[PDB]
Amino acid sequence: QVKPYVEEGLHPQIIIRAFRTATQLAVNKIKEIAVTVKKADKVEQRKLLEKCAMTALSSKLISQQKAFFAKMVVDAVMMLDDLLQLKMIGIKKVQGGALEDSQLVA
Amino acid sequence: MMDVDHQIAKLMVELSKSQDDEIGDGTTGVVVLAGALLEEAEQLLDRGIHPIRIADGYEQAARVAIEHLDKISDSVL
Amino acid sequence: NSGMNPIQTMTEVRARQVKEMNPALGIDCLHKGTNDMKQQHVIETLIGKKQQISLATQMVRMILKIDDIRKP
Amino acid sequence: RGKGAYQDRDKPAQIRFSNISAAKAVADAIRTSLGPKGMDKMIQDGKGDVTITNDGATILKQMQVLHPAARMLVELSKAQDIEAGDGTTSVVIIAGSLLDSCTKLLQKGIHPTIISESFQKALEKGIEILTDMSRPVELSDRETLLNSATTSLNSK
Amino acid sequence: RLTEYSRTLSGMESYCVRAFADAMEVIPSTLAENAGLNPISTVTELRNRHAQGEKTAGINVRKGGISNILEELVVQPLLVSVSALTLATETVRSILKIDDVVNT
Amino acid sequence: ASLSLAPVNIFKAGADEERAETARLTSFIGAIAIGDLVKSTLGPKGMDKILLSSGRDASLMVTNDGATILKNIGVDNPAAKVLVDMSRVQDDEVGDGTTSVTVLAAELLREAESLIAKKIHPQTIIAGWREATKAAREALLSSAVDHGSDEVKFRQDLMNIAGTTLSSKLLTHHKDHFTKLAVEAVLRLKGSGNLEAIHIIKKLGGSLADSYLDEGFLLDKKIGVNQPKRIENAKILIANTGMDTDKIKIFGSRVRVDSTAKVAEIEHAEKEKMKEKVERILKHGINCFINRQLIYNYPEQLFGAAGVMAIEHADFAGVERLALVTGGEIASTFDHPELVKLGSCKLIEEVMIGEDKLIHFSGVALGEACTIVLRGATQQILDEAERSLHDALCVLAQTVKDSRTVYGGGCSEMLMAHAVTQLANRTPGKEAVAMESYAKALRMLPTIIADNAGYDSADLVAQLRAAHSEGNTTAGLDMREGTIGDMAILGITESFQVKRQVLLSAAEAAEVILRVDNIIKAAPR
Amino acid sequence: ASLSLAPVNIFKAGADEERAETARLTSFIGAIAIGDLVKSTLGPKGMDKILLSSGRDASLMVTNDGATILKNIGVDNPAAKVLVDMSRVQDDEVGDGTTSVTVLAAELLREAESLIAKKIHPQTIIAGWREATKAAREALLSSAVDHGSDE
Amino acid sequence: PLSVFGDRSTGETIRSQNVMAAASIANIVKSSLGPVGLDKMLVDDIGDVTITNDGATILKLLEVEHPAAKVLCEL
Ligand SMILES: Nc1ncnc2c1ncn2[C@@H]1O[C@H](COP(=O)(O)OP(=O)(O)O)[C@@H](O)[C@H]1O
Ligand SMILES: Nc1ncnc2c1ncn2[C@@H]1O[C@H](COP(=O)(O)OP(=O)(O)O)[C@@H](O)[C@H]1O
Ligand SMILES: Nc1ncnc2c1ncn2[C@@H]1O[C@H](COP(=O)(O)OP(=O)(O)O)[C@@H](O)[C@H]1O
Ligand SMILES: [Mg+2]
Ligand SMILES: [Mg+2]
Ligand SMILES: [Mg+2]
Ligand SMILES: [Mg+2]
Repeated sequence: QVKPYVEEGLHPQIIIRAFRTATQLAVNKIKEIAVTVKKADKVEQRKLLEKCAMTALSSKLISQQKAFFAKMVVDAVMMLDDLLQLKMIGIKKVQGGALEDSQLVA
Repeated sequence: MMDVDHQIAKLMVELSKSQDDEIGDGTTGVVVLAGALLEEAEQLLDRGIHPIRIADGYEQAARVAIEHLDKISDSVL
Repeated sequence: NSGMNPIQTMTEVRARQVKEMNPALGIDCLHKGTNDMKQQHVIETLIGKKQQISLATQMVRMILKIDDIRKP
Repeated sequence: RGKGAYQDRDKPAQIRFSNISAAKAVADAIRTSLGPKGMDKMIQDGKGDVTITNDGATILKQMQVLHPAARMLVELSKAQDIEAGDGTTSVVIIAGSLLDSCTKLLQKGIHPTIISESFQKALEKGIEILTDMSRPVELSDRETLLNSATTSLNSK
Repeated sequence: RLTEYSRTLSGMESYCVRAFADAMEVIPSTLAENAGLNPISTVTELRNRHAQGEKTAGINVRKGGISNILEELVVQPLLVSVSALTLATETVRSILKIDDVVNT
Repeated sequence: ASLSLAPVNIFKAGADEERAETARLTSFIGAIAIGDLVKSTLGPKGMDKILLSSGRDASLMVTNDGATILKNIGVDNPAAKVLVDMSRVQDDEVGDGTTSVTVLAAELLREAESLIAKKIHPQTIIAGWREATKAAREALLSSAVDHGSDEVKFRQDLMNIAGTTLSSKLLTHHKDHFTKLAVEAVLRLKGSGNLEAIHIIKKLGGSLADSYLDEGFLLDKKIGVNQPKRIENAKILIANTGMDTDKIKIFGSRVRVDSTAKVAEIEHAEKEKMKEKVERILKHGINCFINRQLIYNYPEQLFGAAGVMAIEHADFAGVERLALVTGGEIASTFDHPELVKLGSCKLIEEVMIGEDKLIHFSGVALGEACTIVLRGATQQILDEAERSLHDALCVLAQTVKDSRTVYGGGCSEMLMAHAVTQLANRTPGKEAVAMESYAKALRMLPTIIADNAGYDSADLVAQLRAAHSEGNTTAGLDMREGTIGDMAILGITESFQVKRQVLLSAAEAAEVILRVDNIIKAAPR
Repeated sequence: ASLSLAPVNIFKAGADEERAETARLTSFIGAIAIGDLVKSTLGPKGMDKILLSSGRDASLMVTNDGATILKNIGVDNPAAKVLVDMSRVQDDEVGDGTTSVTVLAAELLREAESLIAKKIHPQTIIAGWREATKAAREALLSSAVDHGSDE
Repeated sequence: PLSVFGDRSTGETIRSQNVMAAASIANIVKSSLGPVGLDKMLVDDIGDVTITNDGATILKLLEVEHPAAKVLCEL
């Protein structure tokens, strides 16, 4: 978008300042209009996590089982204790079997 | 034992190995079925259908077929 | 593979399967004289067929999702 | 009748499939140059000569194709250009699609002679249908002539 | 019409004529393509309109849809479609009668 | 000891030799390869080949003709060269039977290989084959039926023969139309065998069924600038004169004067001589003038002023065909108008075929010369149609020369094989085995014909053999469904000359190849 | 389409596959060549061969044994490898019969080639051969004579 | 599939390539426009020197092998 203005000889410092101002405004707007629920409801929190996981999953080859894998991921993260260490979630890959054959071990 | 260089051929080989590991039989039927599915998807693509739509339809039909197999199955002692 | 005409045999078997409720009618590969696989005792595990269909569908989806190749 | 005659060779099938694939590739090549919304191709030969064209016969003749089925399709486009002068892209697309269907027909286990006679029957029926759909025209009507010329030029 | 004719036929001839009709369906699909229209929906709508009796229904690119095209003044002489069909059929029949390639 | 396996070497570098077993192996391998290649293009249900040239031209050719297939292949096996030349000579002698003769020779050599493996001296095989060839020859000769006396039956025989010849080729799609066309074209020759009098013009575009035999004649030449494009009741004069800067043939002559006025006078004299020649030509009272050579501008305008068509540069074939079709005489002197016959035709005009313009002669006087317009969708289709039509015309002309006919569809081969078997059953020694192998090859021919159609060849051939043993001498393969039937009723007939030539040439080539026990190759160049 | 006769190349450099005609032809040629080589050393009037090793030692070995002839040759045709291994196993199981088994297998494969040329499905050939083998084995067993009692 | 003895480019690739070629030709002579434009000095690999501001001359002296750029040069 700024390439045409660069071709006209506009000073890059002006473009940098404009980007900084626009980004600050956009981040403030995102923080302002983001929807948050101040209830700390377990059911609502679980549903929010499941929906966020499904949205993060509905672009990959496992998107057909996105509800299944979102439920698994939410369960795993919730049962993680306090630091949410990634090394505390084992990922074992075994050849053969359908995607629905995948399981989460308690 | 087939010396292939194409990556999709390697995917076919891995599919056969997966069928062998999980079941042990039917390692030839999977390859023929996959080839038939891709052959049909070719003529579907030629008519301007997004490949993701083809994959979704295949998944739906596979669910239907698996349910039908469970329905018409028989038990042995 | 058995030398029979594929389309004619498959069409006739499918028509017989529709006409009479008998999902056991298949291809008489050994030319035993009957199309009923139950008397011919041609038995396959349900797990095997389900795995076949599942794996084939998943691999086909994975191949359909690829739209770029960057070999050296 | 039982087992029937065993197909010893299977090389004729390979040759036939290869011919069909070549024709289908040619059609898919000249597939985007069809209709009022088609776009021109650009061909640079072994010399420095450069051609920008939408004419199917010109596109096919300009690029060397090296495959016997593709060369026969080029000759087909030339013949259509001689007899008609337009539809050179459409005839090649039709031939490619016909052979693409022949692939599945042969794979079903149909001899490539039942296919030919059935295609002849279909062609005769289609000629009857097209003749039924046609409308008489006399050269005294300038509007029809202008509409035909404009339709011909719509894709260039 | 050729699909109907195949329905009137029997045996492998019916399958071959069905394949012929499906192959003929390519040109409307290609016309729907290259124009931004959805090929599947456009072809299905054309087939439905023609089954309803609209012999002149065709792909309309000015309005981005399907409508009568005689009012769009899109006409061509008969000895274009007839010639193309005849020549394509002859070429396909010639190619089908080939089973070997010899290098001279 | 042998030349190659000797402690001292007697050969130039690159020159080798092959002793008995090795030479026989190479010869049999080459012959079997040739036979396997040419077959599968045999019979009504045969397929065509693609001859993709690897040369600079990279010419593409699609054909069912065995002779053309064998011609355009790079052959290095000498026995394969023998078979190729046999096929070429077969084509030169008669128009058909090339694939049949090649396949028969290959099958004979395969049987010879089996017999040699069975420890039989090749001379014994050759003697047995000579006896079997004789027996089959009298069998076929006694089988022949002649219909030349009856005009309607002879015409029906010609129709059947042309249909049978065209059954294998690409013209089988419109067999009826093309058979009628070929029969009419041959019958217009009035018994003359010159196939050069029949011109096949290939014009791209249009369906193969659009091909037609013109009722008059067609010429691919042009007309002068100021000359009529259409005349009625033409009086054609066909000539071979120069009329192009016509020089007096005294090569040592030259013009040597002392003034340019004299040069101008000599030039006017030359033009006056040309004008006098044109006047002498016109004294014949003609409308259309056809010259073999070029016609320059001055005679062109002289003809135009007189309202005379002047077709130029019609080659020797052109003037010969025009003389045949119109009855004119090819003249080169015009001092005796009364002694030169002028061709006549009802109408001359220009027709529009494809995108080209041709001169059309209508209502010709004699008509003993034909032009056939071939329309097709590809160049390969046109070339193959021309080859098939040439085969049909050759066979029809041969049948006109000799009207004896034999039944096709393998009936003749079954009859020959039955006669050979009958001879072999009353002959002692291994020559009986050789004759049985001869019969086996003769039966293998229609076996290949049946295999090409996907039929039960073994069962059909067994049925045919049983029928011929019983006494049914006209039994043959019914290719419509896959049974055996009466060839006389079903109208499958062939020329006796073609079958006799096929049998004799195949036997000859098999005999000459079998006689070889050593192949010596010189150093290649 | 075929795995090798397709526009896309699915093989590494040097990989090769041989379809129906080529596979059957190579198998038949290899088997028949092996049978022809080992025969003529059969029966009381059989002759002996010379085996010249091409190695450093260039070991010389004249022999009539079929198994030793087939063992010390450079075989690259896979069907010929099958026949060589069959002859070796026959030698291991019993001392004699190494040449006879190879010749019999070669003749069987030659007849199979003829039958395939006659348009007979190889499964039919195999079924007929299995029945024939059962019948022949039964006849041979019925014809056996035992003399182990009398010294 | 096509088996054409040559290279093929289709879609956004060829369009962007043509745009790049035209843009390169424009950028060659964009600096010689208007009163504050400056001339160029062309050396013809045998020592011949051509100093010019005319666009046509600059485009004729340059040797170009991309056909869209050739189109602009002939323009
Ligand atoms: N204005 C238009 N609206 C819809 N279709 C059109 C229009 N103009 C042309 N066509 C169609 O486009 C098709 C392709 O024609 P064209 O692109 O000129 O190549 P060709 O004439 O060689 O087929 C024709 O069959 C015609 O029916
Ligand atoms: N309609 C038919 N019915 C049965 N046999 C036929 C028929 N037409 C041709 N044949 C057989 O096909 C054989 C080969 O003919 P063809 O391939 O046309 O020429 P060539 O003799 O050069 O091979 C002939 O011997 C003939 O007997
Ligand atoms: N004196 C003999 N008379 C007839 N046949 C014999 C005689 N000796 C051996 N044979 C036959 O020769 C065949 C081949 O045996 P041989 O050549 O010794 O080697 P191998 O047993 O390894 O094939 C045997 O089947 C046997 O029947
Ligand atoms: Mg199994
Ligand atoms: Mg047009
Ligand atoms: Mg013939
Ligand atoms: Mg022994």
